[PDB]
Amino acid sequence: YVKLQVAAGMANPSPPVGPALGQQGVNIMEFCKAFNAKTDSIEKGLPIPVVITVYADRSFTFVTKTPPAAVLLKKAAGIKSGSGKPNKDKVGKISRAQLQEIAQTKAADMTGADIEAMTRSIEGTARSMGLVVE
Amino acid sequence: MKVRASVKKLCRNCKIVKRDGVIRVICSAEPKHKQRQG
Amino acid sequence: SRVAKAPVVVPAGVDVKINGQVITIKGKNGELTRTLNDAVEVKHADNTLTFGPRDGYADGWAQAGTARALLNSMVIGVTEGFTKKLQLVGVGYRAAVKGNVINLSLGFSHPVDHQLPAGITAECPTQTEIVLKGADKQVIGQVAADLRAYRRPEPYKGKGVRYADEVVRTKEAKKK
Amino acid sequence: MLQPKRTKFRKMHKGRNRGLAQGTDVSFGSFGLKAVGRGRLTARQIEAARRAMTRAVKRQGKIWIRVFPDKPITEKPLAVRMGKGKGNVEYWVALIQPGKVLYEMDGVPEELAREAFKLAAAKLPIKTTFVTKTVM
Amino acid sequence: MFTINAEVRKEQGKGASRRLRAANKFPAIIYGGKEAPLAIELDHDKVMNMQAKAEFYSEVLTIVVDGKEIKVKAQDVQRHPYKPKLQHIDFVRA
RNA sequence: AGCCAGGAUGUUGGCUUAGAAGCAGCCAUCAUUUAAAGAAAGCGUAAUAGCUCACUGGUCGAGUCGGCCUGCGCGGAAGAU
RNA sequence: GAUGUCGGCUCAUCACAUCCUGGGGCUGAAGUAGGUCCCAAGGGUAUGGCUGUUCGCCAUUUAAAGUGGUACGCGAGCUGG
Ligand SMILES: [Mg+2]
Ligand SMILES: [Mg+2]
Ligand SMILES: [Mg+2]
Ligand SMILES: [Mg+2]
Ligand SMILES: [Mg+2]
Ligand SMILES: [Mg+2]
Ligand SMILES: [Mg+2]
Ligand SMILES: [Mg+2]
Ligand SMILES: [Zn+2]
Repeated sequence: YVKLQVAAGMANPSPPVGPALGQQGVNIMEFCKAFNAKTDSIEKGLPIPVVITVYADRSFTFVTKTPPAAVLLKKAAGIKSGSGKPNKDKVGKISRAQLQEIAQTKAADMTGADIEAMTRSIEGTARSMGLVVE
Repeated sequence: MKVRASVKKLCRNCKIVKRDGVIRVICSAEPKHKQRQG
Repeated sequence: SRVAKAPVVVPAGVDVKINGQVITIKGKNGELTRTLNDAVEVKHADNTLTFGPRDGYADGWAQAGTARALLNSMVIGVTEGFTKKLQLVGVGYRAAVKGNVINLSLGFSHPVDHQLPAGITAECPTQTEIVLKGADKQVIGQVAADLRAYRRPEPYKGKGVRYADEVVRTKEAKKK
Repeated sequence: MLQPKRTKFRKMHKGRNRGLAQGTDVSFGSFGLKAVGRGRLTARQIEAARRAMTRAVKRQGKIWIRVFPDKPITEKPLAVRMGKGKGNVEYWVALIQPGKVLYEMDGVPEELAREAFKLAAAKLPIKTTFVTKTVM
Repeated sequence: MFTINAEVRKEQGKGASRRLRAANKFPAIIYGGKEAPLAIELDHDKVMNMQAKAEFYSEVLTIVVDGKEIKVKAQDVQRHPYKPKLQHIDFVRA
């Protein structure tokens, strides 16, 4: 069993996705044709990392995952790199709105009593990259 | 084991014991930690 | 202390005999004897045995916790058995029993043929499995230790004689 | 390595080291290192204990040294006979009496301070003890 | 809270004071007001444990000698040079 | 102190690298549902898997823990007819 | 009112802080061979070239060519460089 953070659009390039789960024993070209039946739906390049409940010899059926938060932050900042240590340099402080438009992402699949609480965890990665609120 | 005048617990799993008038350290996790006072 | 102050309960079918310090217990597995230290009053007062110190002996309670554990192992030992297993690891390692002898083959030029004591019995469901049975707890760890001593498990591959209890820590050889 | 900038005289009599100390209370910090024993503390010893202090604590708090090696010690070099004048100054010692606070520290918790002084104390030739500030 | 149960010193000075500290008592003195000074010997560990607290050297304290409850403040304290012991206390009345 | 159970949500936190996933190092070092969980203790993995403490509890029924003051002892302690 | 001093030779003897052999723990000990420490003084422990040499360098050996004490062991035993 070998895992790597696999592309949704590309299947069987040899370094990054060949070992990914086409070499686990999952059908990569029916994961990433069935998952790509699901990432024919998904936005242009969200690595939405599912949990694999799979078999060895060409059979499969997958459970699914919620799309990321870390990949979706850097859009309106105008940058595609990162700091060595945030809270000294920031990548342009962004709105609640985009941190709340990323809070649209992990809402449908949590168990809270009062749903306001999870706006804190979305900003355990915010200060940890520089995305502090006004 | 290592034999020295000063014998000490080097980890939690170490244990002091006196066996024939000799302070020793036994460790279940690291044989490097075995010590005899001497 | 807590060990001594918990009484030794004897179940049905174990005849006990207190001749002062010298004390023996009889069972289906067989007679077992002990000669306790002078600092231990041992008493029949029930269908149990009780352990406490004899005034005039500083050790005292220490011996009584010892004595308690011993008889408990004896009382258990005569009714039910003590059984230590030993698993052999090694491509060409194997064991066989001939009656009161275990003929071990452990990668030696000579053959290892270990002789058992009076009340220990060894079987082998597998070429690489020894299974002792005996009333005494001390003799069966002494025998299992001796058998373990011929080929004590080496760390790298875990090759040798191991107790099946034994968990062996494996290390990797010096790089390059 | 501490040493007087200037001294009135080059060489001092051997003297004696009797009595209890002055500078017996912690005066500048919260915690201190107090001598129990008696004996000379050389400048090299004081610097080594100080080096070990300031590293057990990393840029944390403040450290004071309450002793100063102001006494010059002499040695005749190897293969010189007795006499022919007093020897040459080789090192500087502070005379220590039982009770002398040797170093003081604040700005760190106690527990780090117990550990800092334990390492420093290993460098010194005198029994020591941890001590705390006292009110009135 | 601090109620020190004290006795009166029958002999004074160095020999007598050392004889006390060898017996887990230490000398002390009460002064102030216009009453004459009063030399007391205290039990060491009793006073030792109480002066560990902070409100021993700031609040009013009371010393009982011959039954009489004498109120005081702690004024000066002679500590041992290199031990957690006590040589002498000055108590001022208040 | 013995003896049963869990270690999760963002998430492979970010950087780097051929890959760094709690566990190379580096900065954020806060959340989260909750009875609980250090952005993770060393092991371990090429790296993840895995391993398990911290973590909070249940059943168990009398003392237990670890610092200070000291007393007497222990080690530290090898030499030549 | 004398205790002959370097090295060699002959003969040695003790100590062990052990060079080999023996027994062992840790190893960044796969094996072979090592490293380090612990126990052990029973026995064993070079020939030559150069130099008065001790020593040392070099050549070639050996399982190893141990370290020290004995008036830097030994000239009423030899030598006398
Ligand atoms: Mg006098
Ligand atoms: Mg030896
Ligand atoms: Mg013999
Ligand atoms: Mg030669
Ligand atoms: Mg010799
Ligand atoms: Mg000589
Ligand atoms: Mg002679
Ligand atoms: Mg000549
Ligand atoms: Zn250990």
